[PDB]
Amino acid sequence: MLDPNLLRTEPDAVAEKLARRGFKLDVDKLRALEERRKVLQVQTENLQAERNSRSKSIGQAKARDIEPLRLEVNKLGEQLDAAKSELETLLAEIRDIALAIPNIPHDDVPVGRDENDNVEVSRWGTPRQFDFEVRDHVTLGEMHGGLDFAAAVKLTGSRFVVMKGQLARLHRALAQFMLDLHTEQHGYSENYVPYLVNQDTLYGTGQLPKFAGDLFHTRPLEEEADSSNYALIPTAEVPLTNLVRDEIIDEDDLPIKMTAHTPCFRSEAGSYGRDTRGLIRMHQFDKVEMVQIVRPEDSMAALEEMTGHAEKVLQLLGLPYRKVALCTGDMGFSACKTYDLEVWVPAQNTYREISSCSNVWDFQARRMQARCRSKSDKKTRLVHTLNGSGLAVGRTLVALMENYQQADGRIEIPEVLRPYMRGLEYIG
Amino acid sequence: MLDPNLLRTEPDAVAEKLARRGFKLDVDKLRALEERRKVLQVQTENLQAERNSRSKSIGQAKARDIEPLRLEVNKLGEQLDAAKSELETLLAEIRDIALAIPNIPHDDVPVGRDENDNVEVSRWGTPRQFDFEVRDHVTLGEMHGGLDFAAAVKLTGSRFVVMKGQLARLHRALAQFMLDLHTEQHGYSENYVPYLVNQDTLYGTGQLPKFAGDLFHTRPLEEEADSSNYALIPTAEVPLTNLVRDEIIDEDDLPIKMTAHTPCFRSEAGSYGRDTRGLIRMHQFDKVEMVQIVRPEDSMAALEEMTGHAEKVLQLLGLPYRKVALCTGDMGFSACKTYDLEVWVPAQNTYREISSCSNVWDFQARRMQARCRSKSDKKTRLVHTLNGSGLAVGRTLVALMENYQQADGRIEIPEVLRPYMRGLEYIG
Ligand SMILES: N[C@@H](CO)C(=O)NS(=O)(=O)OC[C@H]1O[C@@H](n2ccc(=O)[nH]c2=O)[C@H](O)[C@@H]1O
Ligand SMILES: N[C@@H](CO)C(=O)NS(=O)(=O)OC[C@H]1O[C@@H](n2ccc(=O)[nH]c2=O)[C@H](O)[C@@H]1O
Ligand SMILES: [Ca+2]
Ligand SMILES: [Ca+2]
Ligand SMILES: [Ca+2]
Ligand SMILES: [Ca+2]
Ligand SMILES: [Ca+2]
Ligand SMILES: [Ca+2]
Repeated sequence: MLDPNLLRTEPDAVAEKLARRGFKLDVDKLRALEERRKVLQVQTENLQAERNSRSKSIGQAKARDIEPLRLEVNKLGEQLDAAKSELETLLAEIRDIALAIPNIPHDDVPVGRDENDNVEVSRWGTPRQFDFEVRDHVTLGEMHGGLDFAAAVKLTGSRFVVMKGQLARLHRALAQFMLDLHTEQHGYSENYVPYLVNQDTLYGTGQLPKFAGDLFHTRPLEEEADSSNYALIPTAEVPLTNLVRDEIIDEDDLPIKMTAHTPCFRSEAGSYGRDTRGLIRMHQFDKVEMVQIVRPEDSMAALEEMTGHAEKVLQLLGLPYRKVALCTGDMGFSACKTYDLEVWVPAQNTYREISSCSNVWDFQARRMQARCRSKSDKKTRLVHTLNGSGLAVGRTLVALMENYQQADGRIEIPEVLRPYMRGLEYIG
Repeated sequence: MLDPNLLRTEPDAVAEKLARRGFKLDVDKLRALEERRKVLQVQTENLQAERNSRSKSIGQAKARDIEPLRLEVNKLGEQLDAAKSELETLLAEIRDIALAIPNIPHDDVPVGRDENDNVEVSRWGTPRQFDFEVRDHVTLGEMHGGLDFAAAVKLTGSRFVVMKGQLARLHRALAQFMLDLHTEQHGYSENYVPYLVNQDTLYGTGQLPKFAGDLFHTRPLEEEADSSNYALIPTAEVPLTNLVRDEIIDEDDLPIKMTAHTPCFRSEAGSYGRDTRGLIRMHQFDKVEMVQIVRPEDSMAALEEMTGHAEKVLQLLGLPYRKVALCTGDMGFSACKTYDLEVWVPAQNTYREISSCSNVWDFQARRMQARCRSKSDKKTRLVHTLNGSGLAVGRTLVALMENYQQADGRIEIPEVLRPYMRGLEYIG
C-alpha cells in the first residue's frame, strides 16, 4: 500500500514513478472518488452527531413521553445506516484501486520495460568446461532413478516431482546446510511456520487482492465454515513478514532477522510452455527464506547484507553465478528495489534465477500496521521489510547435479555438503 | 477394498468379522444389488453382441442399400447406451457400499468396543520423578518465547503454531535424527513427495470415499480446471503407498521400504474440546513416516520389525513409553492389525499416542492394483502394505520438552540429538 497522503499531495509525481514500471495510475478516477468521499463523509458525520444527540435527549427525558422522540431516533438510525453503507461502498471502490497499485520503484532501480533491460552488477566463478556431452538434471535423475516426474503425475498431476533415495537425501542436505548457514553465521532466527494462511496475511504481504489466481486456495472446513478460507503459502515471506503485523517494535530490538525452510505452492499465470520439463518451475518447491524487519534508514544496507547472505550459499557450494539489478519493468509487485542471483545451468548454456532479494520499503509495513519507536519518541513510524531466497532448494539441486555431474552420470557431492551426507564423496 | 469374491462366497462370515469393529454390513442390500446386476449384465452384453453383429453386417453389405441397416444400428446404439448407463448407476451404488467397508480385523486383534478395551503389550523406561511442579510444553514454550499459538491464530487460525528460535531448531533436529535413523540403520529409502494429491491416490489408501471431511481440499486451478481437484496429505502414507499403484513388482525386489518427512494436514471430525491447548492435535503437524510394501506371507513379521523401528526412536531419545495392541473397535479404517506407541507426558500424568503402526494386508493393494510376481509364476498376487509413524514430530517435541525440563524451565537436549544441535547441552 502506498502512503494515502502522498496519493493526495503528489498524485502526478506518484503516477510518473509508477509509469516506469509500466503501470498506468488512474489519477482522474482516484480524484473523482476522493471528492465524492469528502461529500459523503461530511453528510455521514453530521448524521452520526444528530443521531448521538437525539438518543441523549431520550435518556434524559425518561427521568423527567419518550414515544415521538424514539420514532425520530429510529428514522435517523435508518438514514445513517444507509449513508454509512453508501459511504462504505465508495471506500471499497477506492481500496480496489489503492491495493492494486505496485510499490514505487527506488531511484537506484534502472529504468526498463522487461528482463532484457536488467543490469548485471557482478559475476562469481567460472562455468565448467566438460570433456563429454552435458546431461540435464532430468536425464541425471532418471539415470540414478532419483527424480520421478511420472510417479508424481500418477499421485497428483503435472508440475510435481517424487525424489527417491540419495537425490532426496541431497535435497534435504541442501536445506539443512542453508538453514545452518543463516542461523549460525548470518544472525537469522529459525522459525517453523504454518503453510496455510488467511486473507489478512495475504493482503499484508501483497498477494491479495491482485494475485489470488497464483495461489492454491482451500475450501472452508465444516467445523470452521466462516474462519477457514485459507491459501497455501507461495513463499515463507508471507507468514514470516506478517509476524510483525499490528506491532509496535522497540527500535533497540531491530533488526528482526528470520529464516524458515518451507514448501512453496504456486500456480503462476501464463507459464504454459516455459520450462515444461524438470524442477525449475514446479507447483511445489522447497525454499530457505530470509526475512528482515528493519528501521527505515537501514533498509538499503540490509539489502546488500541479505544479498551477500544468498551469494555465500552459491560461493560455498562452488556454483558459478551472476548478480543482476532488476529494472523497473521486471520487479515484483511489493519490491521498490531487487537483486536476482542467477546460477550457471550447464545443460541450458545460461544463468537461471535461483534467488530474488528485495527491499520492500514501507509497502507491506503499511498494510500490516507494523511500526517501530525509540523509547523516548512521542511518535512511531512504519518499519521497512526485506525478503530474499537463500535459496530456492529445487533450483539449487538442478545447479548442483548439472555442475558436478561425472562422465558416467555420478554426482560429485560439493565439499561443504559432505558433513551433511556422512562424508559421502559421490552419489552412485 | 475387500475381496469381492469373498463378499459373494462368504457374506455372513465377512459380516461376523466386521461386527467386531462395530460395523454392520448390509448383506441383504449387497445381495439384492448383486442379483439385479447379473440381470442387467446379461441384457447389456446381449445388446453389445447384437450391436457389434449389426455393424459388421453394414461393412460387408457396403461392398455388395445400407440405409435400413444403419437406422437399426443407431436404434440398437441408443438402447445399448441406455442399458450401459442404467448398469453403471447400479455399479456406482455397489461401489458406494463396497468402498465404505473397513478392513477385516486379523484374528490376532483383541475384541473390543473402543480405546478403553486396548491391550498393553510392553512398557519401556521409568517416568521421571520431579523435584518441582511440572510445567506443560505450552508454558515451557512461552518461557522460551519459542512456541507461539497467538502469532499462528493471527497468520491463519486455530490449531496452528509458530515455533521460533532454538525450539524450532530442536523440532528440525528431531526430524533429521528420525530420517537418518530409518535410512541409515533400518533399511528405508528416503523420499521427497507431493503434499497435494489427487482423488485416485486418496481412494487408493482409503481416505476416500468415507473420510473426505477430514481433509483440506483445494479449489481447481484456472489453467488445470478438470485435473486439479486436490487435497493436502493427512500423512506421507498416502503418496508413499500409492507409488506402487498399477505395478507388478518382481518378488525379489520386495520388501520396498520407504520413508519421508512431511507436514500433515487434517481437520479430524468431532475433536472440539479434546486437547484444546498445545501441539498434541494440530491442523498442521510434521511426521516421519515409514511405509513397507511386502510379500503376503511377510506382513506379520514386517509389522513387528516396523514397530521396533518406531520404538528405537523413543528408546534412543530416552523417552519412557508403553506399546499397545489396539482392539477391533479402536482400529483405523484400513488396518487389519495395529500397535500404538504411547509416550509418557509428565504434565498430563499419562501416556499419549505418538505412533500408530499398522498391517493393512491387501486392502490398499486391492484399490491400487499393486501386485507382485516370482519370475517363474504364471500368476501375480496382491502385495501387503504397512505404515507406521517413526514418529509424529510435534508430539515428540511435546514429550522431549516435558520429560527433559529443568526447574528454571531450561530444556536438556537428549544425548542422541546433541550432534544435531552442534553439541548444545541445554536450550536456555
Ligand atoms: N519471498 C521472495 C524471495 O524469496 C520470493 O518469493 N520471490 S520470488 O522471486 O517470487 O521467488 C523466489 C525464488 O523462488 C524460485 N522459484 C520460483 C518459482 C518457481 O516455480 N520455482 C522456484 O524455485 C526462484 O529462483 C526465485 O528466485
Ligand atoms: N500413516 C499412519 C501411521 O503414521 C497414520 O497416519 N496413522 S494415524 O494414527 O492417523 O497418525 C499417526 C500419528 O500421528 C500423530 N498425530 C495424529 C493426529 C494429530 O492431530 N497429530 C499427531 O501428531 C499421532 O501420534 C498418531 O499416532
Ligand atoms: Ca538490540
Ligand atoms: Ca523476479
Ligand atoms: Ca517482495
Ligand atoms: Ca532383492
Ligand atoms: Ca489410532
Ligand atoms: Ca492405515
